[PDB]
Order: sequence, then C-alpha cells, then structure tokens
Amino acid sequence: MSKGTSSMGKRQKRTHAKCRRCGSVSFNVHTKQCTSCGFGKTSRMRTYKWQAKCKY
Amino acid sequence: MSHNMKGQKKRLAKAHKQNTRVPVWVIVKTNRKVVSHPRRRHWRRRSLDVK
Amino acid sequence: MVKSFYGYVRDAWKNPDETYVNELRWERLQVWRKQGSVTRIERPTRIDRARSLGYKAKQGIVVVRVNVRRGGLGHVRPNRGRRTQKMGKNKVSGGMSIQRIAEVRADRRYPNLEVLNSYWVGEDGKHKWFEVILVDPHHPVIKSDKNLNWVCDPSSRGRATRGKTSAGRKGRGMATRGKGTEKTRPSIRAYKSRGK
Amino acid sequence: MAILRTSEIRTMTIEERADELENLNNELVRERALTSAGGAPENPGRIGEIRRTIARIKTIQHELNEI
RNA sequence: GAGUGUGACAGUCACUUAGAUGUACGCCAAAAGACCGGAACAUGUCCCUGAGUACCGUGCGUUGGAUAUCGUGCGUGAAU
RNA sequence: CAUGGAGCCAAUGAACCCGGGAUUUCCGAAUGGGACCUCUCCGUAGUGAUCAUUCAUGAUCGGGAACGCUCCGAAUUGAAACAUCUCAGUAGGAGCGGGAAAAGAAAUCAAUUGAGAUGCCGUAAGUAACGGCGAGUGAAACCGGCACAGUUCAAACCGAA
Ligand SMILES: [K+]
Ligand SMILES: [K+]
Ligand SMILES: [K+]
Ligand SMILES: [Mg+2]
Ligand SMILES: [Mg+2]
Ligand SMILES: [Mg+2]
Ligand SMILES: [Mg+2]
Ligand SMILES: [Mg+2]
Ligand SMILES: [Mg+2]
Ligand SMILES: [Mg+2]
Ligand SMILES: [Mg+2]
Ligand SMILES: [Mg+2]
Ligand SMILES: [Zn+2]
Repeated sequence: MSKGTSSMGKRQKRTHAKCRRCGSVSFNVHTKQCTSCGFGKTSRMRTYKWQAKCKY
Repeated sequence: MSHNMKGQKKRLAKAHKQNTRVPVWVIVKTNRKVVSHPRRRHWRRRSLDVK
Repeated sequence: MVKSFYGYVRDAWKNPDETYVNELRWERLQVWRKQGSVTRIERPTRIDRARSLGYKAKQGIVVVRVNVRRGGLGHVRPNRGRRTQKMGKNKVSGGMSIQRIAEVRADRRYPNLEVLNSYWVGEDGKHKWFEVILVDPHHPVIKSDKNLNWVCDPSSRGRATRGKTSAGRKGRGMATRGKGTEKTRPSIRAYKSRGK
Repeated sequence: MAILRTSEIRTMTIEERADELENLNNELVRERALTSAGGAPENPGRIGEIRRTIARIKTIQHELNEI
C-alpha cells in the first residue's frame, strides 16, 4: 500500500482538538496539552523567545 | 451520524449561519463597496476547523 | 567578663565537633534525615546566629530547616556536538551555592513570605542543612516594625530568587569592594555574566 | 417621545415598576413572535426601544435595591 | 503669514493659529501648629562589636586577571 | 466600519466627549468535581493548591512591547584545516520582578603625606592583562560630568518599661 494517496484515506480521526483556553485546534488528545498556548500543561501561556528572531 | 456535544454543535451552527451572502441592502448602503466577506465557504471543500 | 548567653551559643558552634554540639549533632541528624525537604521549627537551633541575621521573637517571622543534597550541579552529558571543552560535565559544579539553593527551596514552600537570611546548621555525607528565616510582609506586627517594614516594599518581593540575600550577594561577587569586582557590581547580568 | 423616561420609572412604585416590566416583556414577546414568521415588523424601531426601556427599568430597580 | 478643509492656488469662508480663559476627582504644596529627640569632653587589669565565617588546600567553571579575577564542589578552618 | 428601506430616539437636552456607576453568559490564573466534552456532574450553594496569624482574616497564582535581576547554557562561524581559543556567557532555557530594576554608604581606592556610598556618561584605551603569545579577547583606578543622602540592626547596659 503506497505511502501517498492510498494511506491518506485513513484520515478519519484527529490528534488535536479545539482548545478551551485559546480556541486553537492544538489540544493534543493524547498528551492532554495544547501545543499552541500550553493549556493542560501550565497555568501560564506558552511563549518562547525563538517564536521571533533575536531582536538585533 | 458523528456525535457532537452541545458546544461542538453550537460551533457548527455558527459556522453554518456565517455561510450566508452579504445582504443586498448592505451592498446598496455601501454603494457596492462591501459585496462579500471572508467566511464564505462550501461544505464540500477544505473542511471546518471548528468541531 | 560579662558576656551574653548568645556568646556561649556562638562559642559552642565555633568548633562544633569539639563541643557538646557533636553529640547533639549525632542525635539530631537522625531526626533531620527522617524529615523532608522544608521543615518549620518553633525556635532556631542557633539562636545567636538567627538573631544576628535579623530573627526576632514576634509574629510574622518564621524559621525553617531546609535539606539540600551535596556536591555540584548534577549534569547530563550532551548527546549532540560539543568541542571537547563543553563535552565534560562531571567536574562542573554550578555557580549556585548550596545555601542559596536551600534559601530558594524555602521560598518556594512559602509563597506569601520573604527570605531574610539563612545559616548553616549541619551536614553529613549526603546532605547539608540550613535554617532559613522568613518574614511575613502582610502581618501587621511586621508592618509596624520599623526595622523590618522595608520588606513590605514592592522591590523586596522575590528576594532570594533575585540574589538579594547575603548568600545571593556572596554568589554574585558583591561580598567585597574594589579590585576583583570590576565585572560583578552592580550586577552579574550588567557585564554579560563575565564576572563569576 | 419614548415609552417611559427615567423620571417616570423613579416616580412609580415597586409594584408599578414590576407591572410595567412585565408588560414590556409581553410586548417584546409579541413582537419577536411576529418576526418569527419572517415577516417584517409593523414598527421596526419598536423592538429595540422596548429592549432599551426594559434595560432602563432593570437598572432603576437595581439602583433602588429591588433586584 | 503653522496648517487642514471648502467645487482650482485662502492670513481675512470654516476649523484653527498667536494669545488668553475655565475645569470635578486628583497630585504637589509653602506659612503656622503636635510629637520621639541632639551634641561635646574627662577617667579605664572594665564590658560589647556578626563562624563552619574570613583564610588556606585541592578540583572545576569564569575572567584581562597574569604564581596577582570572581564563583563554588570537596576538605580544612581562626582571632577578638 | 457602512447616507439602503422602514421606523425609533432627541428641547423631559439626545448623539458626542470627560468623570463615575450598573449589567457583565461559558471557558480562561480558573479555583466544588470532571473535560478528544468551551460544556457537564453533584448539588450539602462550593476557602483549588501552598502558606502567615490569635485561627476574625490575609497573602501568593495569570497577564504586560521591551527594559531589570538570578540561575542553566550550544553550534554554525573566525583562526582561510583544527583541538586551547573564537563565535560567546551569544542563541536558547528556567525562576523572580517593578514602573523602573540592580547597586549603594569601604575590612575601598591610592601612594611616599591623598581621597571619601552607589549608579550612569566621557576618558584612560585597543593601554595594562590574557592568548596554538596565533587569530583574537580585553579592564580598572586617577581624572571631567549627570545626580547627590544617609542610615537601620546583632551585642554590651536596662529587663516587659
Ligand atoms: K487649499
Ligand atoms: K576558513
Ligand atoms: K573543516
Ligand atoms: Mg514516508
Ligand atoms: Mg532577543
Ligand atoms: Mg520540593
Ligand atoms: Mg532597589
Ligand atoms: Mg492662520
Ligand atoms: Mg506574575
Ligand atoms: Mg575555521
Ligand atoms: Mg544592598
Ligand atoms: Mg569574552
Ligand atoms: Zn490553547
């Protein structure tokens, strides 16, 4: 069975749900974490310095 | 017949009622300057990122 | 001489293995090992040390004994490219001293309080013990106290976490003035961490 | 002018304010039911002014500690 | 006579401008009152003045810091 | 936004602006419990966790463009290779935290005899110093300015004053 279009017919599920906290469809249904805002992992909002460039 | 909870169906309902044309009177009022909006879609396309 | 009894406590703890404090140490370390990470105690073990460090027998002043492991920065060997100078980590102790680690763990256990100071109270082959003095800035007794009501200011919150205690300033290279403090005062971060 | 002003609401009694609030709720029910059939209202601004009068009555009640 | 608007280029059409006015809550704030109190000297087999601290040994990091940077891991460890 | 129809409001002073209030669904620090369920379960109607106090009460939590402090910490790159070095305490990480933060009243700097808290700027100076003494890295004091500010404990003596 080809790794291309044939295996893409099994895409009848999800790995990420809608996030309560931020509204992004980034809540991992297995790890119970939002990969966008960090909901379900931290009480704070997920932010990294590498999300932008070094400001210089 | 997928099974939605109350909130998932509410978000689907909002997506459905957003998929309407701009009213004709709005087009008249704006002098043909507002004739569309970015939430138009078709059900058989790239699906909703809602549910 | 007419010396206060605090002087006698100080003398007993000057060379503890040569005084009665050695037997107290043998009996106390069993109890202290039985305890956890951060233990509150009614009175300081060394009253003179606590009093010279700012302890007072009043409401809003808390003394806690903290347990910290020995040795340096328990470090993982990198699993990617390093240049043989950054590959080795076994001999790399940290830049954070054990006393300041104890102070910060005490601060973590007591979110509403501020660390005042701490002192050494014991150690064995696996642990060191420090007693940390903490102040309640929102207690009216502390608010009235004019020798302590500075701790109610907005810049005094998170003292131990920003290196503002005596141990923290020792760790920042600001325990002395003059030569050797070119890259330490007014802050480590102010000179690109080249001091320390 | 409007259905009833702030001075009118403050002049009434507690029972009078409650009665007028109930009547305004009834009028809003009737007007919204008429629009349920799709048909245009007989008075398009009447619905909005009824709603704002209801809000004004509720605010006067809350100020007067009735609700 | 900064400028912008006004059916084409505006000191004098409009808003402005220059210059004066006013302003609730606030903020600073001088006179004048209430309060703990301050500063010198003489005398000295008198008392007190911060400890696992300062220092040192050894390892490592860091530093321009070089046998002479700072840190901190282990060990050792005072004086009054 | 956004002069279309039809109405509504406004001289009982609206619109608008300034100040002060009210309302303020659910999720969210989210905090009665549970969330592939932004809802759901018990309803005893909800002080979730960690703490201070006499146990009336109180504190902390999340957010904020950058700045600030503490700690952890690469490699590309340069050296025309490369390992010390450099890149660089950079990038990135963790914690704390305010309108600023940190520092701060010498167990200092000087030099033959002086000055007199700290910070920031100028200069010293690419100097001293380090360095396959290669490439490179790299001060401080003195001095001139901005702004100026000094103090509180522990102890001796008294002993709840
Ligand atoms: K013109
Ligand atoms: K090259
Ligand atoms: K190469
Ligand atoms: Mg593949
Ligand atoms: Mg940056
Ligand atoms: Mg812990
Ligand atoms: Mg400060
Ligand atoms: Mg003019
Ligand atoms: Mg915060
Ligand atoms: Mg090269
Ligand atoms: Mg200080
Ligand atoms: Mg460097
Ligand atoms: Zn999210």
